Amino acid sequence: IHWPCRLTIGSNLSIRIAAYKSILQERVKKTWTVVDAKTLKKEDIQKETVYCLNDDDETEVLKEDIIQGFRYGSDIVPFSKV
Amino acid sequence: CPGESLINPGFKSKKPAGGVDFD
Amino acid sequence: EWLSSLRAHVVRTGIGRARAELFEKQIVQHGGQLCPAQGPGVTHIVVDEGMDYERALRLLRLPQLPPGAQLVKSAWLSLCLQERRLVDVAGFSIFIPS
Amino acid sequence: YSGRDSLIFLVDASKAMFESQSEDELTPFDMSIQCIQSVYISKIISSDRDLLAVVFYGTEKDKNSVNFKNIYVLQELDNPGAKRILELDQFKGQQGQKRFQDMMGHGSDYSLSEVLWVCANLFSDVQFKMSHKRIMLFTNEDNPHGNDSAKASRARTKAGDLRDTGIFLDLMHLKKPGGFDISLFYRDIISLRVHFEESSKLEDLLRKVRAKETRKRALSRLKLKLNKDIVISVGIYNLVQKALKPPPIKLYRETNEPVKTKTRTFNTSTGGLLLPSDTKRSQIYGSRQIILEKEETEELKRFDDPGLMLMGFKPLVLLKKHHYLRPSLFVYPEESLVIGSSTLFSALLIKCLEKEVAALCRYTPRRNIPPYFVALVPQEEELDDQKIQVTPPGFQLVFLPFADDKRKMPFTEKIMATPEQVGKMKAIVEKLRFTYRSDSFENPVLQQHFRNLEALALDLMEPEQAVDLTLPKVEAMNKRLGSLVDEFKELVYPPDYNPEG
Amino acid sequence: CSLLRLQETLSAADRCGAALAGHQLIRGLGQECVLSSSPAVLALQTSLVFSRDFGLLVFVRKSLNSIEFRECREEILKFLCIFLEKMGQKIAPYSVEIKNTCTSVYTKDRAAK
DNA sequence: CTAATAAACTAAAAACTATTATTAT
DNA sequence: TAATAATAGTTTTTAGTTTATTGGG
Repeated sequence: IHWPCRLTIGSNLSIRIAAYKSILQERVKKTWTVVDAKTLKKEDIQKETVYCLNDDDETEVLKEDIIQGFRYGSDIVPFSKV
Repeated sequence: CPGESLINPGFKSKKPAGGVDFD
Repeated sequence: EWLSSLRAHVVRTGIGRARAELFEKQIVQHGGQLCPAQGPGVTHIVVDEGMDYERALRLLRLPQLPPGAQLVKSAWLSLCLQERRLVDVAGFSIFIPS
Repeated sequence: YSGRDSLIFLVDASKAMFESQSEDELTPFDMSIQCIQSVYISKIISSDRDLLAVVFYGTEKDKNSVNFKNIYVLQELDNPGAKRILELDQFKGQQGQKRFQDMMGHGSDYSLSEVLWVCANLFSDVQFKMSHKRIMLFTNEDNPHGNDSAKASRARTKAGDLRDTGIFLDLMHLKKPGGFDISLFYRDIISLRVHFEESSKLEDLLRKVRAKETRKRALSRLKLKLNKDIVISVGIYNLVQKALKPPPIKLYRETNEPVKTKTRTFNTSTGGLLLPSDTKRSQIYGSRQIILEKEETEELKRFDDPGLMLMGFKPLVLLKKHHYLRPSLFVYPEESLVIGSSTLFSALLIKCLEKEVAALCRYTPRRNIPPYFVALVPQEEELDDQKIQVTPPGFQLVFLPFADDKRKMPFTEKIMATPEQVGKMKAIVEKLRFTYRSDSFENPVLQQHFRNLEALALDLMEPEQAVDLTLPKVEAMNKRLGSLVDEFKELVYPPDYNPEG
Repeated sequence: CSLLRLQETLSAADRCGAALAGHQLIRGLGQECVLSSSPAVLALQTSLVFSRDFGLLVFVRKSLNSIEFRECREEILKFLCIFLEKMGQKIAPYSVEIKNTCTSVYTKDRAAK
């Protein structure tokens, strides 16, 4: 695919352009999946991720009751996403 | 030492980003 | 429909939500109809591996264990799931202090 | 290497720093407070790994283990934190200095020897790998203890003691209506103009600095082989690394503690927990999918041991410079395992610079990784006006594409234009020429990320505006050119064709 | 003997932060270890209930992320190792509570470390 | 009538200390 | 009879997915 756009010079000068990726380190589209040693299918396999309050004796944490944060100074400041 | 970051030893001083100055 | 003889209860605590709903749909499909633990008619209680009797009591707000309800782990029911017929709860019963 | 760093800040408690010759001007106390907050936040952004402290003296109260009078520490040597920033912030302003004078003492006599002693003591109270010394001070008086010459003698004695114990100090000019007049008591007890003014290096402190400046660290310890047995100690570095936003720190809703992550796989039909051994790599090509395990997948990925084997020599002009794949790397000679490798490095760089030929070399960065072909681009050592290097010596690392990496392009022909137009925009570019410098273009988007971050951290009244430099000042160029753009439009474009569709 | 005073001080030595308190803790623990390392016939009996109360204290209080408590944790695990190796099988009453405390330590917030 | 893809995202491995068992007698 | 040599434990890149984000037909 290409990039159809417009060159910009100041405000009064512009040229429509179609940029193309000349050289790219191509990567295979296909990646290895995970299958059972016996079922040999992804259907039996069910990976999941668990979040729980490690401090308060592994108390389960809702996937919507979870917030990001950032280490500001010698501390992590609470901070949301939206 | 001149030319070095007074706030950071072992590192040079950095002049603020200026952008452009046409001739 | 070999599980239609099971009126058990599933606990969200200690059980993954996807795991919990998978167990729910599996037991409903095979005829097993769930009932509340604090209510009667509980054949088994689906809890995690490391559940404690008093911890379960304070989790479900039960002063005493429900009648006929066995504090069994998910391993036994999963087992019965792959070989399609029931197994005894031996090796899956959590001790109840008096 | 050099480990943690310590920066210590000293301000006398006296009414001189609470007052100014012009009340429009800041008080020395208030300007020092705002400057120290600025450098604190700059260090938090930049190199928060190090250690900082806050300590006062000359007050009506003292806080220190030594119990020296009027010597009041405020923050000990610790990595800076937002609570420290705010607890030093409320004392800024007129009301801040008023509440400071209220709850905190201000204006008394003391000794410089005792404050030096306690600051050295608290510096010693750190059990970290120290890197450098920085003990800042702030005073508008050059003779604070000339009343007692014995106090001056013991002060210079303790200064000699610190400089013997590998401690380094520094002095900041504060505004003096009579002139600060250095060398009256300094330039001999410490390690020019009398400086009625104060700005000597504070202006470098007030300007916002936002970076990470990764310390001196080797990218990889690598062993180079020429044919089969020539062993060379080489060290790979990078002069550039892509700067990224710090990762989000996932944490709880209410308590906001960082929740740990548990990841597991369990059966669907069985419902029971799966095992890592049961995991098998699978891909579906055609009708018959492929069953595989991971370990042999990286074994297939495993080709050769890490190392750089010389694949020959090619002049620098033969390679087409537009062929790049990655930020270029930079190698430096080493003498850690192999002794004398630097002699070889010098000889080869001299010979290749004489012969202006690159050195093609097969590249293997890490074990069980696919090898690659790189050419060695020599680099000289260039000094500045003060003979400080601006171009490091050694070798650049260029990356050559494979056949498949070159994407096919749609056919393009050669089209000629009038040389009149060529000279026209030659004049245009000559109108708007300048010289590129690498220290003037940052990512203002990351800067705005940080800006919002301190805005939320310190509850700043406004989200600090990112001073973007990527936007052109279109009005200036349009003013400079004006009637040349439409001249181009008439010369080249038909006078009925808009550039838009 | 003095181990009562020492346990009282250690229970009183974790009020503030001031990780020098942890240094006092580790030095102290060294002294109680060597004092009870070689009892004759008697001090072991008091040392058993001292271990009881100390395990209680480290379970209920030394249950946080402070490294001044972490170093105490490793040193007292080694210390209990050498006492139980010396004391043999005579700590049967404390076995199940030691197991509960040790399982808690594995499930402790130190699991991030 | 169905896409590379930029950014986000987690994973994985090296580098630099980093004391800590470890033989000799 | 009692030493010193391997030697893990934090940052920090970086590949490895993943995604949610367009117009393609």
